[PDB]
Amino acid sequence: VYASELSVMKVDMRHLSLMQRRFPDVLIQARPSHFWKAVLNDSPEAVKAVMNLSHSHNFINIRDMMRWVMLPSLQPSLKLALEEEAWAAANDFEDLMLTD
Amino acid sequence: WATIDVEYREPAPYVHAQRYIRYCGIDSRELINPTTYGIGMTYHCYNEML
Amino acid sequence: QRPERIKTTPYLEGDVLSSDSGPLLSVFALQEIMQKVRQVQADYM
Amino acid sequence: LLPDLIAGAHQNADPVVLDVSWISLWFAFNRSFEPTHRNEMLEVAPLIES
Amino acid sequence: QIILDLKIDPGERMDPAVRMVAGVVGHLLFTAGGRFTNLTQNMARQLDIALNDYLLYMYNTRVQVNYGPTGEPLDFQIGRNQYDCNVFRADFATGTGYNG
Amino acid sequence: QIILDLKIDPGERMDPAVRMVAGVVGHLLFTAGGRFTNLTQNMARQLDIA
Amino acid sequence: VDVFIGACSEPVYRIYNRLQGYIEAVQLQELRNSIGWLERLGHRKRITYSQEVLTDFRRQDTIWVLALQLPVNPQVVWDVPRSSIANLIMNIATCLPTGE
Repeated sequence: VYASELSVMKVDMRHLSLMQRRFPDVLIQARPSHFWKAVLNDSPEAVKAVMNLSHSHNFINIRDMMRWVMLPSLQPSLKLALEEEAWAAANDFEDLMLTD
Repeated sequence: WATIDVEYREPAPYVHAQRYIRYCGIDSRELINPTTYGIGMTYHCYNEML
Repeated sequence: QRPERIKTTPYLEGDVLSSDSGPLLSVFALQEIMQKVRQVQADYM
Repeated sequence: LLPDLIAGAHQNADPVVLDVSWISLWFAFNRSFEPTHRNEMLEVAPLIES
Repeated sequence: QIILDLKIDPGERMDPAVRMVAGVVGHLLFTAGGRFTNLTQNMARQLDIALNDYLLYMYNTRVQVNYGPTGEPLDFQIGRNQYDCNVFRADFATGTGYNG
Repeated sequence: QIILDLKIDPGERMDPAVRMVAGVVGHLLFTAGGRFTNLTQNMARQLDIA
Repeated sequence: VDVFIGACSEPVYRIYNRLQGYIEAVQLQELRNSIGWLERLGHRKRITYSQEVLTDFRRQDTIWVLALQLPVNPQVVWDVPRSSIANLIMNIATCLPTGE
């Protein structure tokens, strides 16, 4: 369960890290910590508690976050495969009913 | 001192930790009887201390 | 009267622990088959 | 029956599986089943089958 | 037509020696291959593990044990005459180690 | 026709002084080879260790 | 099974097709792999795992759903930045026994 949740968070952040380049007019004042905090807010409490067991006295920043994000290991599960497919299906934001 | 503490024997369920710990050269593949175990065993450091 | 049951030495003499038969065992086997499926479908969705 | 079980193939006569405990094996090793009377329905079975 | 398996009850509390004795008893009580079988492959595996545990538990003076390279149960030689215990591991094709 | 062996109750524990005294005494009480024996080989091994 | 032709929107149909593929993969490989790894783990750590759910007489007419797979990739757990102390705490909390 722990590995599956970690993989889901990694996939979400991988896909969210390109929106500023995709849409400079919306995210002109955005920083990586913004979507880091968003993904943290959309995550279960227990996984965050497990990471905070160590992150409460070892300082990390967004460089560590990105390096962990682009590491290739993932734990396959039903929810991970469906989340990846859902991200693949939202490649065009006309499917999200957003346009300029 | 002059003993083998770490050993690799067969593949483990978790592939990232294949080591076996052998304190004083004892193998842990057998269930022991505390009343009669260790009656004739020894190792290098204890013998040298004696 | 069956020669298979004639005993000449006390080696094969023992106490009677219990008894059992066919009409009991058929019902017992059916019950043991059905109870397993009932419990399995009760434990999981 | 047995090659189908080893190969994990489909069986039209799938065996029934029953679960027992450890001490029941010891209890069964120390018993013997000795028939005393024949079944009451032995003489009338073939008519039923027909 | 009827084959056996192992029932598991976590609420049961029994002496450890019962399983070790049943490991010996099951080998003499059941047929496990060649032409037919009285039991499933999982129960054969459990009985082999129980026999392995029974043979290696020496409450009297110890004897020489020479393990093999493979990690399977009963992969060792035992005693001063070096009896090979590999023959008591189940193999449903030949029926070795059981009544057949 | 009758031979001896050693036993320990599961509630009992081993005593060093008793072991040494028994190891000394057993070699004088018992016959363990030649023409006949009074005891099993395991008992002789244990007395030798003691 | 029954196969027919119907109507569905494309983003929903992609998710449905991925889920069907995952179910078929579970039917083919994943259940067997999980059971085998579980029995190897129990063999090493002296745990007897149950297999009662797969042995009732309706088993040949059953489609199994398994939301989580085994074994777990340890690199997924050990890729979290500076997580040695958290992993040690979790190991202590999950595996350490009590005694006298």
